[PDB]
Amino acid sequence: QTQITAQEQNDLNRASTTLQNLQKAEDPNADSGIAAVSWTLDGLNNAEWYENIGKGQLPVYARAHVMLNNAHASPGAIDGMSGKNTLKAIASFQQMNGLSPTGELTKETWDALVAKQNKPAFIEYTITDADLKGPYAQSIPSDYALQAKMKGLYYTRVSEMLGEKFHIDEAFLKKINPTATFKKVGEKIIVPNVRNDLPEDIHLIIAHKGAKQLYLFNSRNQMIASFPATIGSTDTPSPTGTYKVVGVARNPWYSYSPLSLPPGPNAPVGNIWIGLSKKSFGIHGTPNPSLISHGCIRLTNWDANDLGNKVRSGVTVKFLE
Repeated sequence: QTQITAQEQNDLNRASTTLQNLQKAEDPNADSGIAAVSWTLDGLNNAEWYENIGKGQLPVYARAHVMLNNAHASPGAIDGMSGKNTLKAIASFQQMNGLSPTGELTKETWDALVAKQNKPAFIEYTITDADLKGPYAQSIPSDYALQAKMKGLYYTRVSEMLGEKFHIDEAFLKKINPTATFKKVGEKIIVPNVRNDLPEDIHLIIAHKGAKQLYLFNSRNQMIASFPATIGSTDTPSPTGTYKVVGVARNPWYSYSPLSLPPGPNAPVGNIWIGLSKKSFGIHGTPNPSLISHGCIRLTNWDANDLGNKVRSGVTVKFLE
């Protein structure tokens, strides 16, 4: 119930050194890491690498985003903009593919990115009756009492549900669909052509707090998947112990609150147990950005669910500063 074969420890030590090096290789100055044209379906899908791309929100970065997400280096919410999440997702893809994990969006990197892709980055999608029906909720108040009386903390609007469905940021979805009302069945929109299907080889999971990223490795020490992550809380470091994944609970209910050996002096604990407060950690999702720890791990709702399908109860999880 608290075991840890040396192999495990070793396997984790091995992995965390790949990561510590990976971070040493990142280029903080890469244009793809800093925050600051045709946004059609054809323009998006035929975006082209070119010199001096720079920072900002460009069709080229949005094509990269989809392509990363499909190569298991998830960039998070698709944005088309440069920024930190973008940097670490290219870095992850370079590492998994034998190119220097710098995070810079080189041509060499880009060319490889497109080569793992047979499919177009974006596709045409038809808003349906199921989409318009929800169930929805008119608001999610922030007070827990108010939230508590609802039937469910549903999605609040149609474009919210569809953005989480195609891993795209909501404003970005609207930007690239400027005539969409999201109130008509049969409406046609442009969406990410995303399917991140992870391997069944998930062996160990590292939450790397410095990089703000969750990394997945297999038994051959190859890093096979990555996600942006907000790990624990600021102002307290992350747990130094090692944990195993016990269960996947989907659509959970939240809870808020403000052998057997006899006793004696020769028991394995002796005759007294001063009990310390227990902590309870999970890898979980996030709600709408407007809404909102030490050792909780926060991903986007769709990344945690992609993880939730493939991970087997048993894999070992560690933190790394």
